[PDB]
Amino acid sequence: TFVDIHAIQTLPYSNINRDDLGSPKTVVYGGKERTRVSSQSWKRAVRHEVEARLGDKAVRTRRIISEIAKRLRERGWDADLADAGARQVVLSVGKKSGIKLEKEKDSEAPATSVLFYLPVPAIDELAAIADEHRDAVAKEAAKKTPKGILPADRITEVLKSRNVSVNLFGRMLAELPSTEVDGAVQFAHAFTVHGTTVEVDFFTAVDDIPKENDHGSGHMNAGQFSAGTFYRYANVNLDRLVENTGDAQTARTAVAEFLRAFLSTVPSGKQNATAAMTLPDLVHIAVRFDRPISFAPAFETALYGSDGYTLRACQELNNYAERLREVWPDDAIRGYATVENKTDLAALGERYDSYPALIDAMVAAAF
Amino acid sequence: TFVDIHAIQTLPYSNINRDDLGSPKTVVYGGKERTRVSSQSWKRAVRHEVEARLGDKAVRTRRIISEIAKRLRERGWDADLADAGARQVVLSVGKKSGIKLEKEKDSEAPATSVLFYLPVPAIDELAAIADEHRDAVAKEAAKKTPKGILPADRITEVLKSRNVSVNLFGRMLAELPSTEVDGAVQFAHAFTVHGTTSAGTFYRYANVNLDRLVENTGDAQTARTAVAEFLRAFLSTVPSTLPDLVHIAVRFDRPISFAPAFETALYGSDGYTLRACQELNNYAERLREVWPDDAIRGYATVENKTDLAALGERYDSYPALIDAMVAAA
Amino acid sequence: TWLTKIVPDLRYRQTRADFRTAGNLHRKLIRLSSDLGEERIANPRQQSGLLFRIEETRNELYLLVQSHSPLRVDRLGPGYHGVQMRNLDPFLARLDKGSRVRYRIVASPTKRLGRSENNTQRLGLKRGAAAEEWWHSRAAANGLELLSTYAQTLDDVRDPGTADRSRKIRHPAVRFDGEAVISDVDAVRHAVLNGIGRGKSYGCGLLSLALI
Repeated sequence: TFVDIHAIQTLPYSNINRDDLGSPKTVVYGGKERTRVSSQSWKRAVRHEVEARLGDKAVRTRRIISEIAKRLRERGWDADLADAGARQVVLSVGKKSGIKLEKEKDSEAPATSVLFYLPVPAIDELAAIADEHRDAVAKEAAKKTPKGILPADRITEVLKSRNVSVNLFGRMLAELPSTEVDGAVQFAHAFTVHGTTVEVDFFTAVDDIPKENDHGSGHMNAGQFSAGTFYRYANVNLDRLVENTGDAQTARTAVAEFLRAFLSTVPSGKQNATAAMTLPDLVHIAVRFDRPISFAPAFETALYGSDGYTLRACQELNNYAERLREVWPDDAIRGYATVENKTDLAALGERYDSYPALIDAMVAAAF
Repeated sequence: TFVDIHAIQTLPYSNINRDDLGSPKTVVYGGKERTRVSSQSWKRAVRHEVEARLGDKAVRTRRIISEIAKRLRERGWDADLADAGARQVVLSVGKKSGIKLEKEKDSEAPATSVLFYLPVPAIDELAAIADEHRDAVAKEAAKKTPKGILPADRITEVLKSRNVSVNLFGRMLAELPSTEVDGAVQFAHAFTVHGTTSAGTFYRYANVNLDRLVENTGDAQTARTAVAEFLRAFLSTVPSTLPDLVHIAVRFDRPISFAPAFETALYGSDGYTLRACQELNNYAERLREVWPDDAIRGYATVENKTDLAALGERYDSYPALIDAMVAAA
Repeated sequence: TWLTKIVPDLRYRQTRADFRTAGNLHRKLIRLSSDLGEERIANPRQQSGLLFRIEETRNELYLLVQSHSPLRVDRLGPGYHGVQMRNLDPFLARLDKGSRVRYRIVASPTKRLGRSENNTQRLGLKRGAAAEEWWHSRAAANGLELLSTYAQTLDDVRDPGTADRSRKIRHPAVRFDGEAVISDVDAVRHAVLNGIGRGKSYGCGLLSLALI
């Protein structure tokens, strides 16, 4: 009941997600440096793609007061009545003191000190419960230090509203442990299968208005770039996903769209100046009924080059999956698609023809 | 809604863009060094060509004070009235103190530490807004430390003036997040298809997100002309010859690059054009049969020897191919 | 000619010698060769004569000597005769003409002019290029190359006090690097053995090739 997905994808000379100083994130694995793409970056691209198709828009935000007030201004409330209303909706859930808010000094509504994760209809429903108590809200705004007047039970029931991204990825909320939903997809960091050094890239910004005695360069910097063949991996705990979603057909659609978004998407980090859109050169989905398993140890011994890295990495993942399969025997399902018809990958199962076909047969075969 | 373009182009024994020490920039791809041309360089040549034909002159500069003062001096203002005027136009915009400036010199007019990207009519209109308040500017110049007096609303609306190069490539301005436009064309670095440690056969790729481009420009005909001229400038221009293979594809799901096809470097002692052509073909075919999709594909070639099947229907020439693809989009 | 890699260190812990100056540096380069022949002609390029390339200057100096006389280890040197030593013939595989061979050329682009209150002087600067023209103009129709001109500073040279030993001046050196194309074998051969340019005792001149 664990849908594991492995994929070898080669990204060209780019910088997917830089560190806090420009450099690409790097691991020290098997002794050698290896540029990596953080898990949260791919998870963000994936969710934006899944929710893109499945238009649920599971917006993660802080300024919920701003949007509740915006919905109330759309529905007839005055600016001050809407703002005070939203502040009542946020202040009427937090146990013992309402939802903590960062010190607010501005003309804009305050931003909650904790990040919420909700779909758009949930915000709409909050504005609805706020609209049903117009007079009460005005009565609290009349005071100097108002308190909660809203029926915390139902608004608390609206904050617990799940979603496809909420079901898969999970939510956290310290001030409301009743709404915390547990994630069902284990997403792993993507490290190269071969040691890569970071190549500093010098670059200047030329000015369009020259002055004699100078060639006229308007700026200079140096952004750190790196290329390589990344290995990627992710697990989908079907059981907990069916628990969160509740139904099994909706769950099936969510996991199928998840796998397709996991293969399809690529982050948007400094990609405008360097197009790194690509597809995984090897895709291996396996359905395991005992425990999820990663093929990361196969890539501990870094790969030396001067040759290509796709074929060697592919056949080496094959070897490791074969020996691992014959050392931890298990009744699992295995399938793989590949963008190279040279070698024959036996241990990965039955070679499907294309990515969506593999995904269809595996999501179906998973139950 | 993604216009993808691939092209194999053999650049001769030269030095297109040198590094910070003279050497040509090099990648370490598939274990081997590969000379490369930075994306910012081709983007610069391309834009200069686009603006060349479409004479918009999307001047990227820092010394906006000097030119605003020049427009004001052409329109009758004195040297000191023009200089102080321009400084009022810049100092009345954002974040409580106007756009920050570099360490001023004792005689030369300063230059904003941030860098601007505007067309020539934008500068002209900014000087126009400065001229409508002659008395105000002169009155402020009488003080020792002047402040903003200009109507930041309209000048801020003039800084938001887009352009073909602004629409495609996008703009950024930290002190003015209201004018920040996001680019719609993803331009990739050009690396050789064979290890060289200068001549060679560079591989190039670029994407044009039609959707966002029609969003920035607004109209759809201007968008069509802008993308057509973009493609022609992408093939035509060369930094300071035509590509031996040109493949435009229109995809409705996601853009895709063929860079992984060229990861395993190609050994030579023979030619490299045919090898690169047939290998890009092979990779496009297997990739096409592994990621099935309803897309449009077209390609031109300056050699009628091979037949590239997976690349679509072989048009006769670059302008015909570009016309039929922009049309099909 | 032949090739060797060497690394000279400072004599004592107070940098009394040798890296303190350039005159002592080249002094440590000629001391290693006791026997020296010197035949001159009316203004050709000199063949006496050693050649060396400084790679890095952060570990007392990293240097590569290619010359004709055998280099001999001296005080405060490597733990052996080298770092490395071997012979090399520009005759190997003939260095076939029309075949590509990589290269690494040092230089000092200059143009001479008449200066006021002079006693004419040479000047390291000759908008839009001029050093490409200079080196490919001196670079007669033998192995043509590419021209990696730079725009920075600087190199200094002062005397340790010995007589007949150059005093204090500056000089720029351009580091061109690439892949030579051979259009004439004996011309590029003799041009590499002679050294390209004046001041062969200050690093300039040394050319090294490579295979495809």
